[PDB]
Amino acid sequence: LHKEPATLIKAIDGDTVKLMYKGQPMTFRLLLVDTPEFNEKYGPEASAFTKKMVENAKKIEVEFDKGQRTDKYGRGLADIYADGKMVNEALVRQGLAKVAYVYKGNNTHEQLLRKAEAQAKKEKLNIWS
Ligand SMILES: Cc1cn([C@H]2C[C@H](OP(=O)(O)O)[C@@H](COP(=O)(O)O)O2)c(=O)[nH]c1=O
Ligand SMILES: [Ca+2]
Repeated sequence: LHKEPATLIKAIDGDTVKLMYKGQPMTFRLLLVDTPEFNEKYGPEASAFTKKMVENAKKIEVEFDKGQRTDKYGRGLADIYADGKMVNEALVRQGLAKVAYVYKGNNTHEQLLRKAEAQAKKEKLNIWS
């Protein structure tokens, strides 16, 4: 899998970010995770966590997986990195997202994310408390 360059346009919520990718604005939905909606418990924390992570980054990178690249809403589906750190993983490690929406073809980092979710669960972090 390849890391491609992109630049923050705007933080959206826990698992969606607007980025400029190949010179075009686009909404990215984070692969393999599900954060609570802003209106739900831990929703504001997950939005704040992703925000701080994408806004503090010197470098944002987008990585597509081996299946579908855009969903039925036209959102890009990707792993997002912030100065080398995967946002998808970091959210699950902190108990602010569940592993979810696992479809074959687009699950390269599945095991990694489950592994984070187990430690979060062990620590009773956030969603698991
Ligand atoms: C993460 C992800 C979501 N989706 C779609 C399925 C869901 O459809 P429905 O909207 O029909 O339920 C929706 C969930 O996104 P959200 O969690 O952002 O709402 O996005 C994909 O198709 N592939 C993906 O990899
Ligand atoms: Ca969500």
